[PDB]
Amino acid sequence: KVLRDNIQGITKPAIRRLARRGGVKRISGLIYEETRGVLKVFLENVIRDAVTYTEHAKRKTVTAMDVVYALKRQGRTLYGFGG
Amino acid sequence: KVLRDNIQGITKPAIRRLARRGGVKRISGLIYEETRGVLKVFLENVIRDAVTYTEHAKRKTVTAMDVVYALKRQGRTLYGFGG
Amino acid sequence: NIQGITKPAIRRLARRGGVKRISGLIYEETRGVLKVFLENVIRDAVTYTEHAKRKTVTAMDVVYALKRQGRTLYGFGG
Amino acid sequence: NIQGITKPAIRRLARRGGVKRISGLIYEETRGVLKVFLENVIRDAVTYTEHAKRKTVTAMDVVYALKRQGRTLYGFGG
Amino acid sequence: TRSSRAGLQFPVGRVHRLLRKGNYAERVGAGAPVYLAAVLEYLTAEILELAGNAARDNKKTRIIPRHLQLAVRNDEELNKLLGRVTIAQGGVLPNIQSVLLPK
Amino acid sequence: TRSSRAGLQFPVGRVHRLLRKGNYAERVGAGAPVYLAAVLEYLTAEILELAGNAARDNKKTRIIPRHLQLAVRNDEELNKLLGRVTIAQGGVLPNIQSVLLPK
Amino acid sequence: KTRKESYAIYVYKVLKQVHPDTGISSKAMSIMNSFVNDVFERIAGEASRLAHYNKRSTITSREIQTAVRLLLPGELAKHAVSEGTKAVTKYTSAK
Amino acid sequence: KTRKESYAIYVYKVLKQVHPDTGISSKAMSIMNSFVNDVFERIAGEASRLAHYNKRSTITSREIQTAVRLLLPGELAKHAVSEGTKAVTKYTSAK
Amino acid sequence: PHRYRPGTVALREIRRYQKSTELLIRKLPFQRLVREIAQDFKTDLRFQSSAVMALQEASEAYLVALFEDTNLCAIHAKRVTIMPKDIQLARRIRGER
Amino acid sequence: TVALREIRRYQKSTELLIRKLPFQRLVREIAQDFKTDLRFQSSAVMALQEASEAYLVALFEDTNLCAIHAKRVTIMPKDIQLARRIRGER
Amino acid sequence: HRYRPGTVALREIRRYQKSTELLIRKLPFQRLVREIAQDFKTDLRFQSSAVMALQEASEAYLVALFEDTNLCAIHAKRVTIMPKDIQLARRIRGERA
Amino acid sequence: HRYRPGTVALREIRRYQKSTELLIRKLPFQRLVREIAQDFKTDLRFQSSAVMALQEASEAYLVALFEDTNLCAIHAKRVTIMPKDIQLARRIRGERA
DNA sequence: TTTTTTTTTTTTTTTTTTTTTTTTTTTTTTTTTTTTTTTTTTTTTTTTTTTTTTTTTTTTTTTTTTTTTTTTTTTTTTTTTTTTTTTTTTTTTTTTTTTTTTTTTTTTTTTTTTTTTTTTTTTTTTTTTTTTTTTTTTTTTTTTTTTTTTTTTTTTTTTTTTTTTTTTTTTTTTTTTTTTTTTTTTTTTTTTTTTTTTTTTTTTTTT
DNA sequence: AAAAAAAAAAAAAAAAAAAAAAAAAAAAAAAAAAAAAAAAAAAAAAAAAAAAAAAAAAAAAAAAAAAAAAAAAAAAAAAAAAAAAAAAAAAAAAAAAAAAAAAAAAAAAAAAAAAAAAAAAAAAAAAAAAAAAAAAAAAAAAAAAAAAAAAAAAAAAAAAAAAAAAAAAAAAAAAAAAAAAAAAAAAAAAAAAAAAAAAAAAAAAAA
Repeated sequence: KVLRDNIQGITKPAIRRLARRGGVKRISGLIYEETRGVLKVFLENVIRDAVTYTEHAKRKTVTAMDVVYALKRQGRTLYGFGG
Repeated sequence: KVLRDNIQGITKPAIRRLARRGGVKRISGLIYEETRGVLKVFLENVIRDAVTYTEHAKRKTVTAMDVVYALKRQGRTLYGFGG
Repeated sequence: NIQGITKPAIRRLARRGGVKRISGLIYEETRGVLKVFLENVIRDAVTYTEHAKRKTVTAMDVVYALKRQGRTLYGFGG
Repeated sequence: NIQGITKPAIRRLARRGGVKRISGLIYEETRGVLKVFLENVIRDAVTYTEHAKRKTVTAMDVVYALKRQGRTLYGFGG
Repeated sequence: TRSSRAGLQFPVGRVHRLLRKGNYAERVGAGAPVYLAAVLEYLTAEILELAGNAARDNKKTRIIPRHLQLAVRNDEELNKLLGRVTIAQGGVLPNIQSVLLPK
Repeated sequence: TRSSRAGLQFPVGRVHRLLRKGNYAERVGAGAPVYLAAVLEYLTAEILELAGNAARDNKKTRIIPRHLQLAVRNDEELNKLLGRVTIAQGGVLPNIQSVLLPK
Repeated sequence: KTRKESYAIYVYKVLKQVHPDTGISSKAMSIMNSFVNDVFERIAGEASRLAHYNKRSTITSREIQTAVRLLLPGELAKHAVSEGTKAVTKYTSAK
Repeated sequence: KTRKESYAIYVYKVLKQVHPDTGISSKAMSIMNSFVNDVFERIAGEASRLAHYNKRSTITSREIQTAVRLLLPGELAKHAVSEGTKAVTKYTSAK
Repeated sequence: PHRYRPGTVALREIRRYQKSTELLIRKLPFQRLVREIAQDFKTDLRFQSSAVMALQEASEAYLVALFEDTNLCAIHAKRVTIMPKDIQLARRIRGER
Repeated sequence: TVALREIRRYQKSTELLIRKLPFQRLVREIAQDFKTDLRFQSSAVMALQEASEAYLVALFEDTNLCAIHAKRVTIMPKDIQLARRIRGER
Repeated sequence: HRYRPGTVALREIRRYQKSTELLIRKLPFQRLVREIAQDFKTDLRFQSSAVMALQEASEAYLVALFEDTNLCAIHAKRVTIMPKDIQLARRIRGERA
Repeated sequence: HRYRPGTVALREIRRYQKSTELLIRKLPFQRLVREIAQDFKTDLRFQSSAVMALQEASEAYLVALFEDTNLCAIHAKRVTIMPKDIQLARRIRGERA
């Protein structure tokens, strides 16, 4: 089907939840947009890395092993699914 | 001050909760006694470690890194509290 | 090799261990467990043999590898 | 000793960074920070040196130590 | 040599020996060294051309590492490629923030 | 003859040698080598007496690691000492499960 | 007597093609050779990474293709795939 | 060639003490040598880690005794510490 | 006279507790027990709050580890109502006595 | 008071603040926009979550420290921009 | 005269409990480990000391396996062993998954 | 004639950005290297290539830190540097534990 | 309940091999002086826990039924077991052969040591101004709370496709050899960049 | 506004040393054939996505209150900045020294391979009955949740005492050199114990 607009759909209160997870007490309202920007650029980077892995795997699905490959490739060292 | 009968501070619901954390589904009423006993014995081990460490620490105060030392002696290595 | 250890050999091993009745799949399952453990052991052995630039895995290096795996054994002239 | 980095030299490097007004406190603390940098690099380099089993340090040891942190430098033929 | 047979400049047999001593796979395909040689040749062509442009800018005949640094630093994405990288006799570009100048 | 002066057997000079060539720290209290020597003669004497009793009970003048494993396995505390420590060709005691026994 | 290896002939040829009338500093040359070795080892190590990932003990130019697609900026990456495919096909047609 | 370390004489005299007439096996003394080495290793490691927990670089009898009471079972530990006190007082009596 | 099936709340809190990371021991009784054993060994030891809390989570982790080991041994033993026999089996196989 | 109550409460646990449905929606957004015909991994989605909040919160506290270094308690986008500037990514 | 299962079995149990010497024939398992050690490095000579130490390490590991396997079978209400026991046991110990 | 504050600073900044050279003469730096080297082992002959690369790398790293602090001061609305700036810069770089 | 049948455990005699002393020595330790600074030692304090009480209510304990779980039996099937015969491949002694780690030591190459002068830097000192900080307003943005709903979350269902095992024939890459040809090093040149010097004009600062 | 003041860029001439190009050494890759094994192709299979739907309810969005905090401005202290000055050591080239590290050889271990002998491990067939486990029975136990209650928890506060920091000794441990032999390596002797053969007696299994 069609894909559209979900990216912006993230509720600003969810972002503020994450920010209180970040320990920030006072927050200008002008942050949600650039947070969207940075998150989407990072995740598109990683997802495209994953797609590259999968296409060289000739597989029509994705794998968490591929996920962690991309993660460590950008430098996000994380065990739990391996190592 | 000296206090007795303190292994029962982990009350029956507390023991049941800790079992549920470990995924135990059905519990016999006899489990609580043995759990109290094993908690007692291992915690006595660790406080013996702590007492020795503090006695040699030029200190009369068991401290957090003393607990860390007791843990790492008993095969309980972990991050968080220094090292 | 892995059949240079035979089913009667596994029988003798189990009698040493007190096991009484054995299934067939036990034989190859335990053979594979032996394979994996022995392979990890020799991997540490060789890495710190030619780490110490030696053509032959020394028994002392074996002692080091096994003590790393917490399985200390005496009688090797350390 | 460690004071070999002259404060005018520090001012010059700041000018390379385009710094304008510089307080004295920065001098000594940055001296310490670079000292930390130096001890890291030397310990790693000598780690590789003894790893190479020599009592003469080599530039390859230096560069490999640098790469141990992704501190890649060129112009020295690794 | 197979270099001509692929139409390249890089040493195919030498680089294949490099791959062999690399200890990366038991066996490898024949065109793989050709492919990597081609991409490296492309990259070096690009960087040398930029450096030559830089040498034109400062009006010199030979090539200096400072030229290399200027060229790479001028382009954002090339810098991203050489992110955590530094170069002998590197230097830095002239970069001054707006408020820094007087009025 | 530091050992005779300390009233033990194991060489205090050699044990201090092994201490400081263990490169543990710079300066060392002089009581450490003597104390370590002493505790070692104690432990070897205890294990050796147990081994001798086991050997002579086994009608064996010579000490054997069968005797040593007997000594370690009978004593639960001495087992605790060699918890992650196993014996060379000592072997297992006859420890058969109850149900497996014949009726 | 040490036979150290570099790419002076190769880099010199490239210099000629991009700038016939130019020289070189051996410092910049050492930088270039280290760059060559660096990119080589990076790409080849990631190819071996793939060799583990794909459960295959062999690498092809297709492996390198995916790897460089991973490693290089988009425009350079598509240019790169262009010449890589061209050169591989040219050699395979040739002998 | 090499004069490899051994404790054969010392263990042999310990034997002659505890059991005045008792035979030996070469593997038994090898076991003894390795065992003594292990005792040294573990005791020294614990002693050093204790000495650095309380921030001191001097290897005193204090940290070795605290380590051995950490490690040895009560009977063995108290007997060992009493033996250490005896031996050190003996040496201090002499020179 | 509401009655859930025996074990329904048990499993619901199974997921709740697995999804949670909160100390279940009551804090003051735990500090009292810490004092109890400390007095058993040597009195005049000031009780750091950090030390006591560290003891709390370390003990609870040891607990929960033993719980999965014992429960899974019991499941292998074709049982889910763990009884003390499974407990000493877990202790012995772990090596602890 | 309520903002800092939210501070402590959200810094309490490690549960997944985000909701599965919208997150998966964005996943499919950033997938299909490049290539079609992909069946996803729920585990991959979980990893996407974990990484996303981890990275974000990393930015969160370090930019918060930058902003208090800016002598203030109300944040500003340029604080984040400087933070990422030193972070070395672009 | 025919002997039913179990008697000679237990006789061999006790005979192999008192005995400790190698039951695995030396050369076949030696070839096994020679070929395994060859999987990574080449031109490897092999001194018999490390060989024997390797054999004993393997055998001690194995006897731990059997003793704990029989214990697990006891825990699972059986005297015949099938491999579920070994995965359970090694997972409790912590080596395998 | 006396020049107003800032002129020297900006002129030198520009000339240094134009410049490409080390701004620390060798000998003190080498002596520091030598006195820090033996702190692990004595009698280590040094490679000039090694030490020069060391000097260059140190210079590059510290210059990077300089720009870090410059950005800090820009963020500070201040035109003077002070320690908490470098503290923040190091923290965000994460090189400090 | 009684009787047979191995089968092990026990005692004598041979030998052999392992242990134990005795010889050699060299590689390790003791003693003594000398130094020296880490470790202790004493004081100050201060904070840091310990010690208690109130207020809120949260957690624990009790109880009843019902219900659902473990255990027990029996019956099945086959799961292992056991026996005798055949297969076999172990392992063991001496001989070949390699080969292979280690180690000395000439060379050789490369680093560390002195000198000096001298200059360009560092250091220092004195105005000062711009730079920082600090203080007041204020306003404005950022926030909480209520309600509404628009939203997410759960569980089936059915699909289906999409991965996944195995088997065969393929490529195809690996191995070893010969040959032949490549890359590196030295020497020489020249050809460039460097240094210095003069000229322009361009700003900063003063009038 | 306008003009002088360094300052710095532009041009030009000497100069020096670097780049590089021809030739030789050499070291290594192309080409060649044999083949032995990874992978491709494919057919089946079954595991998971995923599409959709109702049901439950929760998160959020808008509005309003509200409030504090950030930014702007004023203003003064001062401390780096910007002059002057004196001073010294970095260096650069030459001369000195000494030693880090390595190829050829060499002495010596250290494995590995084979003949083949015999010799007990292993294999297999083939009987066969016992145990693992399902079906079913008996049962008992613990879990759920409404009540009552114990006391944990949140929150303030008082004190005395552990020990942390600040100077300062001592003393304890280290460094080096002559004195001196000890702990290990070899030879040989001898006796502890397996080998072998068999006897006493006691579990195993049939009646």
